[PDB]
Amino acid sequence: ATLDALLAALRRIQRAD
Amino acid sequence: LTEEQIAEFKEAFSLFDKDGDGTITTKELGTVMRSLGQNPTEAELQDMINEVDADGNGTIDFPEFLTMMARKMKDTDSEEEIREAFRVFDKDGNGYISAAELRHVMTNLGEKLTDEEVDEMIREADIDGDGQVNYEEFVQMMTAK
Ligand SMILES: [Ca+2]
Ligand SMILES: [Ca+2]
Ligand SMILES: [Ca+2]
Ligand SMILES: [Ca+2]
Repeated sequence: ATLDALLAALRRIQRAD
Repeated sequence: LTEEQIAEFKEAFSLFDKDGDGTITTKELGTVMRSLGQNPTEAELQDMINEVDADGNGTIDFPEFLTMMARKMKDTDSEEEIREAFRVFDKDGNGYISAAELRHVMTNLGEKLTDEEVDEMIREADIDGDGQVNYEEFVQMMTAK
């Protein structure tokens, strides 16, 4: 949507702990 | 956080919540991660969902997604996690994410983008102004507050 939001979502969702 | 920052984070949620049911499952995160050339195991996909699923019902709802997006102090990746992120976008390996590479990535996420929408997306991370996103520019978008 916003590269910002996409990247942040992908970055933050991947953190597995 | 602004009301349009919320809407933007709603739009990201739509990318994960494939079936639009208001929750992201391990299945849907799976299909997002594969659509980006990644390959998490089932248990990996359960680790990711748990660290956001505040209320322990197995999924991420928008209130939990909004909280992930909104709230994180500074601390951030190895330049190894960033590289692998950069490489999802830099399809041809050249060191620059172009408008066409981003557009391709969006399409894979089921996203119906226009050139102008793609160009404005390049615009938010392009800092030297060359119309592309190098890695140094990629870092900053990934790594700053
Ligand atoms: Ca869903
Ligand atoms: Ca939940
Ligand atoms: Ca490239
Ligand atoms: Ca640039």
